Amino acid sequence: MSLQMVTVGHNIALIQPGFSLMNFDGQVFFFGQKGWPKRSCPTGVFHFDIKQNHLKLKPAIFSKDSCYLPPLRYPATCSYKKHQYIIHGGKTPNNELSDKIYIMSVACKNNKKVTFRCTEKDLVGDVPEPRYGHSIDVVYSRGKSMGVLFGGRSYMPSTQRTTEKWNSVADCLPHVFLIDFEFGCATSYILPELQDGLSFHVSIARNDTVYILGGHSLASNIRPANLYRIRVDLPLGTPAVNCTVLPGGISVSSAILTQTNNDEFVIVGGYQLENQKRMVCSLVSLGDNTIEISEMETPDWTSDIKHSKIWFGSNMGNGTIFLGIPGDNKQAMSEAFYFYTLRC
Amino acid sequence: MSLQMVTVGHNIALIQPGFSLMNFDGQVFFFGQKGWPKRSCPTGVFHFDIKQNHLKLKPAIFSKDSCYLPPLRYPATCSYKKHQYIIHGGKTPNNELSDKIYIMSVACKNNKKVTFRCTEKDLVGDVPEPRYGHSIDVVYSRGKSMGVLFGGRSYMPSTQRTTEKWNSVADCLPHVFLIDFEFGCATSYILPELQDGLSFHVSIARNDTVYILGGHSLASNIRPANLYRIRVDLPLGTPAVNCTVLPGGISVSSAILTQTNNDEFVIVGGYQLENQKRMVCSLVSLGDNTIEISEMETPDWTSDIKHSKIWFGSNMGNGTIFLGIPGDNKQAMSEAFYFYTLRCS
Amino acid sequence: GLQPAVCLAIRVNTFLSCSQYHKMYRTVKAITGRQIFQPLHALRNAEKVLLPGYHPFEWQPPLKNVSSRTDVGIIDGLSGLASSVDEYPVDTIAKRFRYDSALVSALMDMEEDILEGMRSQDLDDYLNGPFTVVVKESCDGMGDVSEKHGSGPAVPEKAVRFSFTVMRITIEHGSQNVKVFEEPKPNSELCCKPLCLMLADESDHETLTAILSPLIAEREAMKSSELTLEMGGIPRTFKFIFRGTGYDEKLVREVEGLEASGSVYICTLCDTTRLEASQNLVFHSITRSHAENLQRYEVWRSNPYHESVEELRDRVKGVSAKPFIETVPSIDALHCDIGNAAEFYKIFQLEIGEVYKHPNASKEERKRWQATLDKHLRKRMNLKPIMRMNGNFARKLMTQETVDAVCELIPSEERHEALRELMDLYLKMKPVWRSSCPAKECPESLCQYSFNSQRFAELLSTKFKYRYEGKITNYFHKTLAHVPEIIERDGSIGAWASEGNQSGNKLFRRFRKMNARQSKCYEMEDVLKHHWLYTSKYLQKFMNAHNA
Amino acid sequence: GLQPAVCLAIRVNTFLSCSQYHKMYRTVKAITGRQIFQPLHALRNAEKVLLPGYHPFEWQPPLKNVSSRTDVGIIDGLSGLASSVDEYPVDTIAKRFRYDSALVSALMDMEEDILEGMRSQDLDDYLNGPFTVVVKESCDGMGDVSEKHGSGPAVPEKAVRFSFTVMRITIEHGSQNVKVFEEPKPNSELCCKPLCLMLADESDHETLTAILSPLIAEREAMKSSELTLEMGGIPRTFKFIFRGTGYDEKLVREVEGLEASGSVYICTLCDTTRLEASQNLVFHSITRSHAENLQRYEVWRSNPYHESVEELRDRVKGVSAKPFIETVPSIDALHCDIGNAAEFYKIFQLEIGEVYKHPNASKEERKRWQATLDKHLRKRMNLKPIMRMNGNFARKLMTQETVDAVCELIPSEERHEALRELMDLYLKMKPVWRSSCPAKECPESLCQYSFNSQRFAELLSTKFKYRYEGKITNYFHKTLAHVPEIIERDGSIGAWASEGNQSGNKLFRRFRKMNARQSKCYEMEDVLKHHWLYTSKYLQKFMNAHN
DNA sequence: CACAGTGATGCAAA
DNA sequence: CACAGTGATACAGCC
DNA sequence: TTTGCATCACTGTGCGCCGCAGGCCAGATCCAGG
DNA sequence: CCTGGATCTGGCCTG
DNA sequence: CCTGGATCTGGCCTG
DNA sequence: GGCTGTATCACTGTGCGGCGCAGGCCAGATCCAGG
Ligand SMILES: [Ca+2]
Ligand SMILES: [Ca+2]
Ligand SMILES: [Zn+2]
Ligand SMILES: [Zn+2]
Repeated sequence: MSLQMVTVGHNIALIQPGFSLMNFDGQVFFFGQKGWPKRSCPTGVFHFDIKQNHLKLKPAIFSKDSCYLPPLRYPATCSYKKHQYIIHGGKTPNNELSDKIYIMSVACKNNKKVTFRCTEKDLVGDVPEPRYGHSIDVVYSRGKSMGVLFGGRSYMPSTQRTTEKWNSVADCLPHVFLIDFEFGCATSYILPELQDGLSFHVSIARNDTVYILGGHSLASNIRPANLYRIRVDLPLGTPAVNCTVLPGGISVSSAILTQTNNDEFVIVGGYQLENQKRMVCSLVSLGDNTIEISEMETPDWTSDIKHSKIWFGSNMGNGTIFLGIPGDNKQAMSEAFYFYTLRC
Repeated sequence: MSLQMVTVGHNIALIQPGFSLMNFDGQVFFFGQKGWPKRSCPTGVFHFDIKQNHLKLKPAIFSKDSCYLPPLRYPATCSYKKHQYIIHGGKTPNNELSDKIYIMSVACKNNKKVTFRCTEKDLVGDVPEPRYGHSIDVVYSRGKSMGVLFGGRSYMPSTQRTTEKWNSVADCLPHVFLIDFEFGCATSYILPELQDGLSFHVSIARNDTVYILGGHSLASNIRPANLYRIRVDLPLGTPAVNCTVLPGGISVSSAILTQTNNDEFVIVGGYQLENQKRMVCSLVSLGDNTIEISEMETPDWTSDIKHSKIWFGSNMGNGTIFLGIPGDNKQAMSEAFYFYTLRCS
Repeated sequence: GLQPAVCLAIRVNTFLSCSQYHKMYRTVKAITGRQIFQPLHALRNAEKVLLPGYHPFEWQPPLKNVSSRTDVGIIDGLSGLASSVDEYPVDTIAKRFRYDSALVSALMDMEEDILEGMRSQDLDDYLNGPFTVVVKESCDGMGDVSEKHGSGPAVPEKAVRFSFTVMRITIEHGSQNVKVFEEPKPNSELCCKPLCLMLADESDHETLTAILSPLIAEREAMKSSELTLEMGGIPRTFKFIFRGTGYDEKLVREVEGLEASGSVYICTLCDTTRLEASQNLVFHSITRSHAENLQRYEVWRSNPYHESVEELRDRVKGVSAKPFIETVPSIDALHCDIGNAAEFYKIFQLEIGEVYKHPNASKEERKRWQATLDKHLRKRMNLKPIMRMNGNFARKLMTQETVDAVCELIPSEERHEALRELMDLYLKMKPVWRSSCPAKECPESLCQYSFNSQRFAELLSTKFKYRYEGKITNYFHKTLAHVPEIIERDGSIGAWASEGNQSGNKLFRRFRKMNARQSKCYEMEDVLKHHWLYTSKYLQKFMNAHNA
Repeated sequence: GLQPAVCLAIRVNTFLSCSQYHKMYRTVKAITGRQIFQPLHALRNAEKVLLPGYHPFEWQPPLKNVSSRTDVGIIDGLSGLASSVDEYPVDTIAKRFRYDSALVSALMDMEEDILEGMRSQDLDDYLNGPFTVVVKESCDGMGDVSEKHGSGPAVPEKAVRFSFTVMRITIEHGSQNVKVFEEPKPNSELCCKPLCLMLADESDHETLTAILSPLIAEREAMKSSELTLEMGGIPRTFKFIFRGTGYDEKLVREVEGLEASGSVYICTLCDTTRLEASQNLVFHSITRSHAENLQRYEVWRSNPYHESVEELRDRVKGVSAKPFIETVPSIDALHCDIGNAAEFYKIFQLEIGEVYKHPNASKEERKRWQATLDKHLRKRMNLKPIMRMNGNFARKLMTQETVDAVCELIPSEERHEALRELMDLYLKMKPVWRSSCPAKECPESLCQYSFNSQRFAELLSTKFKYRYEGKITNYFHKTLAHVPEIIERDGSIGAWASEGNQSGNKLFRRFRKMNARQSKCYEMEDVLKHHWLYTSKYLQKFMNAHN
């Protein structure tokens, strides 16, 4: 585990806590900039390019049939292999939550310049409310695909929201939604094994299962060490959703998940408590039925990450994490965040 | 006359109003910096070097037998052919006036680096009081030399000076002093043709005469257009000093005098009134007995000199004037003064 | 023996603190014997009547998404924003009143003036008609607000104030609306009441919306309701018209979903380009609004006609972000005056340097022209050189005497006559957007605005074509195009300016230094309370008892 | 019913302007019907009693080059400096008092203080003996004093203030010198009386000398005379002692004819050099004075021994200019605290990144070490990161809690021991130069300053060899080498500090905008008069009437 | 060991 | 056509 | 009931300087492929 | 083919 | 031997 | 005669942003030209 510091070019102030890195054909891209998109990059999607420890954000255009999407600040991202990305929820820079589904895919590729296609999908049926901090995954059962959405954080409903507590959030219901990307339908399922709400959790996707571990609840204000396997069966009739509580979970919130090897995942970062930060990493090795979470060695954290209060970041896709640290008391300029790159 | 603007290097803030440029072997030097001498130049004497319109002040060391003199702010300078310079009076940076006489001469010269010799001369006899804004010249009569000093501005005497009017100046007495540089003696002479005090005047030196023109008096607060010829005879006995009032004088104060040709002098700059500035120049052609002051053409003053309130400057010696203009408002940096160079054929 | 309301008015209007009023009261009591003033707790009890959260009020119908509790005063400006370690990090201290509580406190302070206006307008006294209140809202960030030591967030060194000012109260009597109130000094610091004080950057969009969204929620909630208030023993009904005009152009571009000021779309009132603004220069109409900006953001976001970036930007006319604050399309008079003065300063620097004859120039030439202009302005106009154009420098610079001083430095005479007609046209056009009622105190100058604007535009096109060929400033286009339309709509520019908000910004630093606790968790509540208490019209009448 | 002196004290001490007082008086008279306060012309009439130029006095012998008139108040600080276009230009607007009139007025507004102080020492109130009055003179330049529009000279945006402070008054009774008055709050802004205000740079030597030379002439005239003053109906006899301790090191070096701060001669009290101060660090004695500096400037100017420039500078020890104000060799405690705090800040930064093991480093990782220290000091000690170090940051940084917070960022415990020992020694040494009477407040901490300073010097030489081998800062040498001699000479160091003049700078910034006319020709007179009235003890005793 | 505020709160005294 | 100071001076009104 | 005074963690005066920040847009500038 | 000085340049002391 | 775009860079609008 | 009130004078500040820098001193590279 090698930790390496990365210098950023003339646009340090676009990376904010809550960005999301997507991966297309081995190239890394950027989404969720700070503020509304400027005239130098009207789309907000950037070319995440780190080479010899220097980061350059280059603009990326859209196709003519695209929808120009706002920078969402805490969405639910998943890959869907023809290879594309599904995003749901998030925070508009005016601090309103969205319920749209955008599908990002490569329209045409030229010599080191990529044009994207962003399509907004209609969602009818038992739709989820606008939220953030949730997760989405795609499962494959009997030659069909389905999107499994678990709950996150949202505002109070419109008959319960006062202006003295306008920005107060509450955890969503623990229902599980099955999102079909062919027709844009969603059905909810009440499962008795899921009683508490959950947010900022990790969700690993096997063939027909979704392993949901970690998270943080707002009602009891603890981070439970629970692990749930959501098995989805897809017959010709209605689907069958079955949750199963397993031992071996970890008390984890806002962690970063990467896939270094096939059927092998690494949990990096997160928060175990409020004032206490999680400096250990967890190695998750999937199987056909059983999973196990073991210890790996602690990477050599520097002196400014061990004494930082918060971090953020996401997964670049090549078994490599891009995490950030708040800089030298912001001030005017001179870099507000200290970025790093961790390899596995 | 060609007027040309000169850029100065990393020490713009040493040139102040009241500096004096001396000339040795065709090279121009600098004296009278702003403030006390720093550690980069402990002597205060600099190498005034203008070439392709750029000014660089390089330090100039002294000899081992020299006296390290303070930067005098309004002295009386004159050349005295070894070739040397005589300075008298001036203002110490603590605003006290000096009565010393320093003799500046070249001790040794190397490849473009000059070492000076500064000697302080004792003055006994009818000594002049400490003053500034006065003049001194050397006259030659019958194989002898004598220094002719006319009056300037000084403070009130020690029995008449109050702390509520501590910095108030008054014009000196109109006596004429004969300074001998061989023995350091000075004798005063009361002349009835000189009644008013005079300051910041021009003094041209012929063989045995000193032509004093221009000036400004403090008692009546006018600039008189008077011209006096002080003829000095040097026999074996006591000298004979005779002043003579002539017509043709000009109302001039704080002007710059240069010698472009032999027996030909040019008056550049000065003040005709308080709020009115003198933009004309006067050509003085000396003779054996008669002098005449005629008009020359006005040089092309730029837009910032015609609208400036004050100027200053002195003579570089090659028929070339180095005058300055207060920095365009000044934002406490980026050159507090604008300098120019004026040539006369 | 003074009443504690009188001692409260004397303490807050003469800028006395509590620690200095205590010394004055203690010395007056210990020397004269009898107690002339009142102690500090009596003044603290007396100021509770004037703060918001005291009087009973009722909305009809009840406002959406607010509580009907009437005893709400200073609350946290974050509005329950979650400061957990998993979420977006907050570094902001904010305190505010509720909006309806601030409105009822302002109306109950203005009670005596409203009754006096109903008496003096030949109306009745027990009228309970639908009063229509017109307010003026302002917002401006501040800089160099140095944060303190101690425990708390890593707060930035800026501040953002939101204020309002009750401008005009009318009543329906018969068919015509008569005016029972009108503010005599609208750009004053005495009537700009504070509403929300936060410590964050004005360019930090996420924090700005996260604090300002409850205010716009309450404002949109009470934009379509009727407030019943017992005024002098009789319940009376109040309708409100909110008009946000106290903003500079940069904040209007930020909160209206428009691009920055260096774009090609220059005007926040019409859909023109900078090239087309320098060719027509007069003939433009006001077209932009808030609903149009919302529809144009939805067109940009959905992209229904399947275009690229450039065609979509030409379709939506630069609206590439969602607006979140409804503002009025108008002109800030103070910043317009400052920008026009800075443009004339650049014209004066270019005309003494003969740029119209020599189009090329080095940088030291421009520095020399600036030095000559600064020296001659100190010589003639007694104006020291400043690098940031003020309003007093603007009021002193736009004179014909300054044109005579600058024309002393120009050799040509046709350039003299060109600058003289330029300043004559500017001084013929300036009293329309600075006077508080230009249809009464300068109606001939209002009537000749379009003719003088066309003459000004022709003079800029002809005699200054080295500077205004294919480009123009935004404030010149605002001054030359939309001013008679804004006068025909609103009745006044300059009354609705942001100048009283800047005078309140002058008061803010004084109250932060010498009228508040010096703690990071306590400064904003104390400054908000004392600035609310300073602008009380009930306490300002005790200081005018001598002329009564 | 209030007397106009009481209303004047109320208007002055509660920072009330004349307009706000007029508003308050108008509304109180309008709503009460009585006349509680007094109108402003009565305040102006009672105001002239407290200003200089009111009482008769007499000098014996009369002062040389000083006038005999006693009704002089606010006079022009230029002192008749010529301003025509022929001579050197002027750029300032200066107003001042006469020195004798200001000292007479300052002695007369503390009349009841002197009478009660000689009552409490079991003496007689009709004594006319020679009172010895020692005062503390202070001068400091200021920046960001913004220019005004209008007619007048081209004024700089800086200001220089000269002030004095009566410290203690002493009568000779019997064989010993018993003290009558003693200032209880010496560094307060209630006791620093303004004398001369001017608008110039302190680094402009010619204008500074041209304005300050009449004051030095008056002070040199009064140094060897005697003042008769009718106090309490009995004529008393005063004689004065002037102590110029309210100067920082830069102004002392500029004014006393010494070299600048980065020179090789570092001490304004002795003749050591920076290398021999970096080798010895404890063993020095105070040698420099005003007369010795005048003799050294005469040796420099005359050059009697025919030496080169370097041998002449070695003989003279850096006195290449003429001194013109007599100051005493003391130490400013406020700037000593600020400089030692900045030195310990640099020590903490260099101790985080381990320069003792890796001596070479780029500036980017140095900025990284500074960022780490700033973040951890904001987290632990609640200290906001400052650019210019001030006194409150010095007081909060010089704690054992701060070094205990810093010791979380450095790996080795040897450096923990070194830093904790260093901060313990510095906190053992600091109350000796901070307290106003170390012989009574901390005599145990005073009597072992030598052992603690030798231990501090040895710890700097050994455990911090990577920074303090061959170079040492000026205030460290001043702290470690001199202050037992200064406390033996005077008795206190922190009382003679210049914190009162900085509080006066705060008062000047307030009075320039709130209690003065906004004119170039009228602001200095109004600020000087109101700052004189604010410092009046006769008005300050009116506000303590609850006793 | 700078010092005179800065305002709300709490409790003792009148 | 920003507006509420900033203090000394001068003159009118009044007791 | 109404007065009076302690208590709490902080403030400022302790130095400088010039055009900047932020964003947008058209013209050089240059590097490698139709 | 040195090499002996002129001369920038950056670091360090006080504000 | 072009030449067709990527991409710095400086000037101009509001604070 | 003396005490009180009010106009007059030409100006103030809030209207924008940043980082270390100014001044001076001294030692160490750095470079250019004479044997
Ligand atoms: Ca602002
Ligand atoms: Ca200072
Ligand atoms: Zn328009
Ligand atoms: Zn020493």
